[PDB]
Amino acid sequence: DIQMTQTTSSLSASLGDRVTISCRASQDISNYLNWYQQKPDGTVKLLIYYTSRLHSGVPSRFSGSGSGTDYSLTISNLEQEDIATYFCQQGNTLPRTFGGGTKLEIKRADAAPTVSIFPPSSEQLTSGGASVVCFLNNFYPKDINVKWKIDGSERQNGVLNSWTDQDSKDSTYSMSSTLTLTKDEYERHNSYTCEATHKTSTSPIVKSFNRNEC
Amino acid sequence: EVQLQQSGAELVRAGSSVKMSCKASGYTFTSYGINWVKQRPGQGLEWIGYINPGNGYTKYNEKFKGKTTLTVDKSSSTAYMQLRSLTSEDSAVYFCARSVYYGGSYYFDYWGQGTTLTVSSAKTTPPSVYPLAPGSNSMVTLGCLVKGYFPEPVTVTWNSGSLSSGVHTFPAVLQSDLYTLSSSVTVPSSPRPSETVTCNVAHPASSTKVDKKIVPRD
Repeated sequence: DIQMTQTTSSLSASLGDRVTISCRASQDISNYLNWYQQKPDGTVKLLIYYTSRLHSGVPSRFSGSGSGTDYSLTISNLEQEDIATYFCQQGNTLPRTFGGGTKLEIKRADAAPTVSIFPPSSEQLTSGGASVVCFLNNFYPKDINVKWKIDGSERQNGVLNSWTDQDSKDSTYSMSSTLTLTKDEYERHNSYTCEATHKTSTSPIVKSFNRNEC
Repeated sequence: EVQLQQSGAELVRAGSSVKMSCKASGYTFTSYGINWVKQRPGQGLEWIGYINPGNGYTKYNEKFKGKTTLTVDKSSSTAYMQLRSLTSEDSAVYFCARSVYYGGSYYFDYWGQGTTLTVSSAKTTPPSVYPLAPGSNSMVTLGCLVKGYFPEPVTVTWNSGSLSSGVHTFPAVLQSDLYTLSSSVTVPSSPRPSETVTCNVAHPASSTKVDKKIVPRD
């Protein structure tokens, strides 16, 4: 049908800034675009309609333009409540399609994660399970790549990650990583490594332990 | 004030079917169309389809038709959506919204709180709280592993809440058809193991509450 593309998943800015998210149509919408705002608590509102330009009860800082294939929402002066996810939507041709959405996020100095490893707990091992966990706390920006190593190599299976939204006091992200094995498998190997690669340096932050040394 | 309250969240075995509610108030229910958008954590809002309450006329988006059926109740001014032959693919949050005209084409000006749908065959089952302690320098990080529980949610606090800052409770993730989550608290080294640092995980569905203490060693 009519694709809807927002080149940017996440957009950074500071309060007081003039923020512009963009949205591109696979074809000519002849000005039938609308803007939706979804706040973290999941609720969605209507900010603008009809090729942008049109409001609803929304504050003046909210502006909007475009035509044909390109269109964009501008928030002339960013305010805390404006931190949400914005989707665009072409109401020209059936079916009605949306845009991946552009989540804003506060700008913070680069930080670098605090990497921590943890061996399986006795209480778990006696169950016959064995999970090695790894926390990469309070880092920014939000892109980070973690890599597991069992006895100097491999390991992709059993690795389940979780990521937290941006913090509200400071604006850092955090990440949980768990590698699940079987007490037997776990016991067949010695060193386990959790390698955190972040743009904050070239050298991966490496934290690990050896069962033999426990 | 135009309002639209949707149904509570739902838990349903796949293959099955469900009918969720969207009740309007504060306006002529018959005068505007109802839409249904679906949202899966993998971002993006899909367009299920539209229904005009007055004529009962409907319009689906080919990818949703057949499994989906949009019906109203002009009497109690309340729109419905019935999803059939469910799968794990349509576990998401479903929104209903009001459609207005304005020159040339419609837009959605009012949404609902949405209803969360979860398609699982699991049944209420307590978690297994596992203490995360360092191995055998100013600040030290501990943790607690909550694994094997169903359904959501779980409440984790440290020392019954006395440790607010420096905590991190990651979203859950789907293990072998069961949930798992982790939480980390950071405290000066003077606090532990000098003092007690404990995690309190609460899993309502099973009416559970477990305090797991973080002791040194393994």
